[PDB]
Amino acid sequence: TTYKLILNLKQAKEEAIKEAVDAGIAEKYFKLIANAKTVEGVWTYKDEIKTFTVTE
Repeated sequence: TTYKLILNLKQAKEEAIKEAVDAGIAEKYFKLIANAKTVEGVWTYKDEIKTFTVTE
């Protein structure tokens, strides 16, 4: 399914999307860019709409 990511650090917010039934696959990408763009924070994911979010 079309997943949605939102990375938070302070002000600017980054986005990411991944279409796949294997939720674990999206987090891999979400963490792929979250690690490439972001650094580290509180990782969370919603099942109601398949959306990953991080807060620093």
